[PDB]
Amino acid sequence: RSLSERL
Amino acid sequence: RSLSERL
Amino acid sequence: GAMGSMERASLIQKAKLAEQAERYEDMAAFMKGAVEKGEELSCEERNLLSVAYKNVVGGQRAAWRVLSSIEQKSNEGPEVREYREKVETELQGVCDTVLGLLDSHLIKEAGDAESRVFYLKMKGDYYRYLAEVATDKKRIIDSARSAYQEAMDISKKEMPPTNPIRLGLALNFSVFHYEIANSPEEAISLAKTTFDEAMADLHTLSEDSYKDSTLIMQLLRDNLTLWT
Amino acid sequence: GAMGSMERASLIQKAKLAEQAERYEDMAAFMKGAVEKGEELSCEERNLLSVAYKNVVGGQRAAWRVLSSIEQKSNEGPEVREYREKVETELQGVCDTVLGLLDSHLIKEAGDAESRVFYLKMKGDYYRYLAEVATDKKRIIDSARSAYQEAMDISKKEMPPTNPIRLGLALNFSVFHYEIANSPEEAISLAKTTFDEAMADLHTLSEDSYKDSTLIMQLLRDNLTLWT
Ligand SMILES: COc1ccc(C(=O)NCCN)c2cc(C(=N)N)sc12
Ligand SMILES: COc1ccc(C(=O)NCCN)c2cc(C(=N)N)sc12
Ligand SMILES: [Ca+2]
Ligand SMILES: [Ca+2]
Ligand SMILES: [Ca+2]
Ligand SMILES: [Ca+2]
Ligand SMILES: [Cl-]
Ligand SMILES: [Cl-]
Ligand SMILES: [Cl-]
Ligand SMILES: [Cl-]
Ligand SMILES: [Cl-]
Ligand SMILES: [Cl-]
Ligand SMILES: [Mg+2]
Ligand SMILES: [Mg+2]
Repeated sequence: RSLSERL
Repeated sequence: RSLSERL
Repeated sequence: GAMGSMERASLIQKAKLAEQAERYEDMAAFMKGAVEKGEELSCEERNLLSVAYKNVVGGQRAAWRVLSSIEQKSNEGPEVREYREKVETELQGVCDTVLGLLDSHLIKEAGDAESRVFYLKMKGDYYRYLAEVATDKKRIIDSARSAYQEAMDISKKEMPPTNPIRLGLALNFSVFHYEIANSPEEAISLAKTTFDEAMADLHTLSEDSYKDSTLIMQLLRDNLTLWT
Repeated sequence: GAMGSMERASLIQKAKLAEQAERYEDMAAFMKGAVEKGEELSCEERNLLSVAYKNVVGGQRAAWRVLSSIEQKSNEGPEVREYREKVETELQGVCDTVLGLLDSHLIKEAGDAESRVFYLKMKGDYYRYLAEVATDKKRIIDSARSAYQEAMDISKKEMPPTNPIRLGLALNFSVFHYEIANSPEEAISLAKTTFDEAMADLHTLSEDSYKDSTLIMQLLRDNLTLWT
């Protein structure tokens, strides 16, 4: 799955 | 810390 | 609000403790209480809000994923559907709460680009989470798209290409294009243009800013590697 | 009970789904509902109960640990103490719920060694968790010790030395001696004697039983390595 902005 | 019975 | 009894500062202090303790539900309730005090949030306080709810919703998305996959294999008793629906309903409740906070009244009081882009990106993120689960779905997708687009226009006018909020916004908007909107080519084009413009702007950054920006640019590159 | 509306079998099925989804609070509530149906638990069902609450209480212990350490550094505002107290109160509530289930009425209906030793070990474990947090503490320790001792006497009469329940019981009883009862020599002696007697009994086991027993014996050895 595509990678999101991380925290 | 001491090791417990695992699940 | 449930946190009406506690000082604003004590809610923020306890939010940071809950983060250290990895108690992200507590953290979210604390930051929800801080928001409901009615004052705007500092940059640090905004990220605490995001970190808290992103962890809560993240566990919900991961669980919904497992159950939905189990449900779909059993379609190739009512228990799997019932419990998947329970987690789903619980996920939608968290998203509605966040969108509620943004709509009452964080966004309308956010005047600086840094804060306004942050809240509008967040609004796009949580409509995207609702979209992952919807079937209604067209309207939720449009709401996500609208919030993302508004945030993009402001960041392009008001932020340098290496701004972490602008990069994270572009990253998440491209994930929306690829995973939700069935626009993989739009996703790829946005990731490339975002990466390239930031590359050209790195020469302006300090050592620490350089690290912060390149860390997020790597995610853009990772996606492009998976997408092409 | 909150789960009075759902079939026993549906509660167990959803407990396994919650485990797959890593939703251990849901899992605990489901297994609590299954217990409250009033029927005894199968071996599988007992382990689902244990897995569910052990994960819930495990997250609470980890958080209490972080906050208590922060609290003690600040003693070498009231927020740290207040939130540590909240997590602590929440941890004690979970332990009381489990002990409540064991006392009403799992233990008194457990006639087989396999089930009775399991529930009495569990009772010792959750008084031990209360003890970690108590200051009252002497009585909680005695209750833990009493439950562990009763379970040990039965396992020695009724189980082979390599029985995983007997090994896990002995392991946890030795942790109690070392971490709670300030009896490190008793802890070491119990781990050695437990390990050695199981070693002599391995020749009786199948390939799969051999793996199950040696996996737990390794924990005994790891502790002995840390303790000596
Ligand atoms: C990039 O996002 C952040 C920016 C700044 C801070 C921060 O400490 N600011 C101090 C006053 N400006 C922060 C703290 C986080 C946390 N507790 N997980 S995230 C995050
Ligand atoms: C050693 O403990 C166990 C023994 C047996 C089972 C099991 O499947 N039994 C099927 C009928 N006897 C089990 C399942 C667990 C889980 N769902 N985490 S633990 C655990
Ligand atoms: Ca309110
Ligand atoms: Ca193409
Ligand atoms: Ca009841
Ligand atoms: Ca000695
Ligand atoms: Cl109110
Ligand atoms: Cl409330
Ligand atoms: Cl309200
Ligand atoms: Cl009742
Ligand atoms: Cl209840
Ligand atoms: Cl009740
Ligand atoms: Mg005040
Ligand atoms: Mg029935």
